[PDB]
Amino acid sequence: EAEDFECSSHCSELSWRQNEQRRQGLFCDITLCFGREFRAHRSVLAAATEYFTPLLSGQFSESRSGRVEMRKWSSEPGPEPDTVEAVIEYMYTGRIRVSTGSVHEVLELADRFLLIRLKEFCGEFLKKKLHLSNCVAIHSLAHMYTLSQLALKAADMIRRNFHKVIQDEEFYTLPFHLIRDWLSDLEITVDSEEVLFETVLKWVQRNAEERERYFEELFKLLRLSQMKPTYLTRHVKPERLVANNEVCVKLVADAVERHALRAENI
Amino acid sequence: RIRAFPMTMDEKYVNSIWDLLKNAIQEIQRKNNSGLSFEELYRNAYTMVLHKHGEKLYTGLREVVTEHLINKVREDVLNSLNNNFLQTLNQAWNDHQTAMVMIRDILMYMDRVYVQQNNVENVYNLGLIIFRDQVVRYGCIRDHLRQTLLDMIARERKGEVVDRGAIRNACQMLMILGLEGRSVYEEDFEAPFLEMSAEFFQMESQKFLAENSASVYIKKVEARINEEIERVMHCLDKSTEEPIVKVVERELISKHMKTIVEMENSGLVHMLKNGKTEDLGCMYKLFSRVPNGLKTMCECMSSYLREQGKALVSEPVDYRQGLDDLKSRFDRFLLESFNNDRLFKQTIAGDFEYFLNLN
Ligand SMILES: [Cl-]
Repeated sequence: EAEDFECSSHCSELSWRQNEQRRQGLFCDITLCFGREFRAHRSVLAAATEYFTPLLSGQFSESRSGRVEMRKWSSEPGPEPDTVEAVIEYMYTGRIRVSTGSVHEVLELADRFLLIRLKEFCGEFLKKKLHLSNCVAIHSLAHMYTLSQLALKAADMIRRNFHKVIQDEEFYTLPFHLIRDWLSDLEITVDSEEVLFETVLKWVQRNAEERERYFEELFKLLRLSQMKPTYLTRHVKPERLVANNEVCVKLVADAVERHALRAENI
Repeated sequence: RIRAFPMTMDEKYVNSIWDLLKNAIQEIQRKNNSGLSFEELYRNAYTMVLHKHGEKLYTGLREVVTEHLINKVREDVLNSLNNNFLQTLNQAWNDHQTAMVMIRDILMYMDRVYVQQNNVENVYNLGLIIFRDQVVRYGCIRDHLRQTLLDMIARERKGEVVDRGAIRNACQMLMILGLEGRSVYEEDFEAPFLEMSAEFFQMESQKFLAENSASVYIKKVEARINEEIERVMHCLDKSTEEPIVKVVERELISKHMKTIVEMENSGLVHMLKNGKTEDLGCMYKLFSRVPNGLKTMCECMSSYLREQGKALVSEPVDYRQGLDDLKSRFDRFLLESFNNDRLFKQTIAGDFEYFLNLN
């Protein structure tokens, strides 16, 4: 007869022992540059994610170089060295501690290096830590790093407290494409449609020379019909940003004519 | 606390990234993959998808692959129609597979983030669809590949020596282009193959029935079944074994069932009269493959056994021995040739229960 054996510790032992080899720079065949260089094993990295397989295949320059230069990160001198060390140790051990302050870089490293399970954990970590204080920041990460379940939950929170979100400075940090999407959204709760115009003017004023070009497209997204005709003539029309653009002048002109034609229809 | 730094990517910067990737894809298609940095090409494709420009990268990828396969690959295959067609098509097929692996590797982030989100085909499957539609199923190539593969199988059956490997590579290609399916292989190859095979086996049966005995014919059907299975194992796809064997069975057995069993001085009755045990076993084994096969054998045997039994009950101890000798003879045939089949046992019993009740 034949018997099957399974070493109970072999799985945990192999991972920890290869990680201790890496920390000692023993049997390392690849260098990861983010600056601080991280020596690692090609066999472990290629096993951790599908990303390292073509990088260390031989069909590209990096296999003949022995060193890989990881560039164009959210921060100028790359991510935090301790965070990169945690993500590299994760690729070996499968164990990682993620904090509220490191989650954005762990998610950036996990998403870029196609670490699906680590990206899922970051998404689940931000889901449990989701609140009105960090809803704008969490939505930006979920939209950026494709966390559809988290993006829906964070967006559904902003749509309800949009009147409070547009009051804080955090909303005015958002790039044009996100500002354009929130104005296009119909389920957002606002006390008045006139407040939406006042927030567009406040957003463009934050970076005048860099956000004046976006005012024309954002004004076209505004619901001029829902706003009162008194505010459209005394506050909307005399603005400097609306007076410059000829199409923005015709937009408020057609809006005033639309209010007069609708009032006579009754 | 939780931080986020989303940035707007300038339209001119997206175009420069795409121009770099477009050039890289074109260099991979030209087999000049050496000197290309994977990380920088992955990062460029990553930055495009990350900044929500995945549609431009996907549309662009579809354009560059289509431009290459129509303007370069289709022409190479079209210029080789009468000069090494299968060799040039398989070379174009291997060059496409090699290129698409590297292209899917560079656009790996798009393959896991964009194609999943926007319910569109992945880089490799898109490459297969473009190769399938613009090369393999174009028209002049589709008809010539169908003409080439069928002419080779038609020649091999006539005694000619053909490149079986070239057929296997073409069939493997048609299967993969089915996108984890046999739609392309079935439509382009299998359907006309079964059509031309049925026409060949129909004419094969006509010749064999006109000059060979029932025993030799049965041996020749078994030989044809084996020749067509061996052909599927070395040239075609494994899924063609059942449809080809069914066509062999339809054209050589099913359509000539009453003809084979009632063959004058060689059929079932002749085998029954001369006690040809082995031949009847071979007839049983061959006819058990097709529906109404054993039924035809039973009906032929029943007609003869009843005729013999009626003649036995009509024509003291010698009369009783005659029925016992007839019973012992057919009991031997049932065990030694008809594998003690329930249908044959019921027929032998049923016939005996008819003529023994008659007198
Ligand atoms: Cl007999």
